[PDB]
Amino acid sequence: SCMDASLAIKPVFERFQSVIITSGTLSPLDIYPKILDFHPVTMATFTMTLARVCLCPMIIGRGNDQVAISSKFETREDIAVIRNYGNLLLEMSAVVPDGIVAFFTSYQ
Amino acid sequence: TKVDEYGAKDYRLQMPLKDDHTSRPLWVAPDGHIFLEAFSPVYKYAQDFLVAIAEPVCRPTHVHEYKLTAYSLYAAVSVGLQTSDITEYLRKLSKTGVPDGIMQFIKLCTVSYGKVKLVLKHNRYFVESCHPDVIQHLLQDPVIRECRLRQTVSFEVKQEMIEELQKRCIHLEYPLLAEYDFRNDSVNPDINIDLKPTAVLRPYQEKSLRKMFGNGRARSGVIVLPCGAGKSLVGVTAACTVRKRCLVLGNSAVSVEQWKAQFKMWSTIDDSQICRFTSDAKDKPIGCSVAISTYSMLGHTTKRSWEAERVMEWLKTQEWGLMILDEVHTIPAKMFRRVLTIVQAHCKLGLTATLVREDDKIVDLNFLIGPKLYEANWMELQNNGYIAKVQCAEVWCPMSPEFYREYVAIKTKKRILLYTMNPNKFRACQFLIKFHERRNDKIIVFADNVFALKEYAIRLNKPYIYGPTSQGERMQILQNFKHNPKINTIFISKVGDTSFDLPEANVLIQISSHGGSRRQEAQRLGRVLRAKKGMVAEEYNAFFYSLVSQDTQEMAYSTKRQRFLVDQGYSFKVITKLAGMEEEDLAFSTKEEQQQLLQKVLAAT
Amino acid sequence: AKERPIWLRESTVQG
DNA sequence: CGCTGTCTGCGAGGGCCAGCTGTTG
Ligand SMILES: Nc1ncnc2c1ncn2[C@@H]1O[C@H](COP(=O)(O)OP(=O)(O)O)[C@@H](O)[C@H]1O
Ligand code: BEF
Ligand SMILES: [Mg+2]
Repeated sequence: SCMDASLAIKPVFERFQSVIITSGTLSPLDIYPKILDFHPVTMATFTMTLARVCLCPMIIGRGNDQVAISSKFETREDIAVIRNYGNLLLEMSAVVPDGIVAFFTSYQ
Repeated sequence: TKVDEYGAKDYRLQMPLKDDHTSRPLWVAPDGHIFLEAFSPVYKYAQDFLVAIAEPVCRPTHVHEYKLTAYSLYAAVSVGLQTSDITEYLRKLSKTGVPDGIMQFIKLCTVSYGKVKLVLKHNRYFVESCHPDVIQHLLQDPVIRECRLRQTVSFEVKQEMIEELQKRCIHLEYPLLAEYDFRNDSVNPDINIDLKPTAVLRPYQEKSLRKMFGNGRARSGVIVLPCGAGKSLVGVTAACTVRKRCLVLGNSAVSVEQWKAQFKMWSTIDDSQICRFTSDAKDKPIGCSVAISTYSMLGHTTKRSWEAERVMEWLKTQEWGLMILDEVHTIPAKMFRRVLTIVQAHCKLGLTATLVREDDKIVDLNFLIGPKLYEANWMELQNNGYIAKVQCAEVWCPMSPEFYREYVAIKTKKRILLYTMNPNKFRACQFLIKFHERRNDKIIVFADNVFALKEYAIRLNKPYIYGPTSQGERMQILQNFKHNPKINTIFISKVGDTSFDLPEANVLIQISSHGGSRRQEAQRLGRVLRAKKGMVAEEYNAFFYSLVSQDTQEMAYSTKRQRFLVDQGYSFKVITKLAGMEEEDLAFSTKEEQQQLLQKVLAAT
Repeated sequence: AKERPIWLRESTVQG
């Protein structure tokens, strides 16, 4: 396994005058020049502007028991944390219309 | 001190009225009495501040009342408040302002905390303080010098005279801060006690511990919560935080067993560590990280048996980081208070529900254990569903004419048996048990008079518990009553008024009592105050009945013993008559039966 | 659904 | 003939009520 991606992508930057790494859901741009050895011209972040606020994000760190719900490696074994996720999904499934997806951390 | 024409303490020349009084919900009279409004938008914030500085006197559902006492204030500074913070917030809450007398009074009882500290180390008690001047002032006091063992300055003081030292320290306006720095105490080994994740403490439980552990050090004091609120869990949690050897002092053999079970249920401590020290048996108290006992066993004054003496020798020669004292209100007794000095403990945590006594010794808990750290509001918890809703009642049972003929004439203390053994009262108890059993309710019946307890137990053919019954036998009845559907009603005596955990006991009845013991009444109602499984907040899940004999001295005691409960908002509806009694085949339906009963009562003497 | 008895539900005072 | 469990007295104590002095207007 390699350790830095700049090595294999180096020819792209030199051969081609300019490369635009367009992406969505991008974690902050300043890291990429550190990960990939290049000097970006601009670091622009765009937020969609719509008449209606389509996306409604939220974070649920506390359940009905007001207990920490972090899926920490040491706290993963907690029954309450496991119960809280089932409670959230069960309750949410009641209100959420057809179509829903849940993402875990690992298969195990 | 001006008195109106209607014997009213006129306080209009004393304090003014604030312009924005509608938002401000607090009154503050120069007497110290504080009348808070429960319907104000800012009630929640005011109550927590007020309950800390002032111990509640009465808390009906609408307008609460508190009183300011030196001991009440001394608790405020210990938790973390300061004179500037209390008075400023009090003035902010006051809709009439704080009179100059109270304003100076609050200041007076706040410049006394922190001057002197009491530290126990290496089985030695020392009077620690960072100011030599206050120590020198104490030395001038005669008794303080008398109890002495025969920058920061500390002089050792003999263990046997800790009580006298503490009592005089308050009298000298220099309370001893018996505060334990458990987190910075590696001398005592840390125990493997840990709070299992399955155990979650309710907001009032956590709030009480927050006052106890406001700073890194652990505070020693009396924590008051309603019966059935879960004081066992709070006591267990205190041990978990300390992580040191813990001594738990129950009230009887039933108390320790429930303490043992609660530790196992609410803590990861292994069964081997948990031990008991009771006349029934002992789980090797010599080797144990958590010791459970009773005031009677430790407080026993006569020479102890060899089996108990060996354990007692170990207990005295030990260092305890946390000594949980269940049923604190019994501590100020003449001998039970000695148990504090006999055992060496750094932080003394006190758990109780009825911080009331018919004597004036209840105030001694301020220095015997510490300030009242917390006091939950019964109605607040009742509405939250943490404790079952109880519809208290007082069934008025008319006195039998044959009995009353004797009761009025007889005055040689034989009245108690006469109106305790009232046939009319018996029928009401007999009918009530029958009706409530048909409703799948778990009945509990109490009776101070064992004679009455036995008379009713056999006549109704229901199990009864009292002194002579062996620990195993009484323990068996509770387990049957807890689980066995056949045993739906049990009879108990003064033994089981406290520490008996019967979560499913919906109904309670009382046919006798020991005078006007508010502690007995509030404790007795506690058994059925535990939260029920299918409990609903506003459905009156549980019920309490205090059978009384009309036109009898029991009426005076019935009103006397209801003082504490009504102070917490409980309303004792009066039941002059019970419907459906006539159509019921109840006992003592003939004068011959009643005539026979009266003769037996007279014979008992 | 296990309603309260008459005496507890409503006042028993003659007045 | 020994050992363990049951039951019954000795001694003490808690909680509360009521009483004959001690004290104050
Ligand atoms: N946080 C809790 N979660 C679940 N049950 C609880 C909790 N706290 C207390 N309980 C239950 O309430 C009862 C408390 O009994 P106990 O500790 O003897 O009360 P107290 O000492 O206040 O009289 C028990 O049935 C106990 O299991
Ligand atoms: F207040 Be509980 F019954 F110990
Ligand atoms: Mg308890």
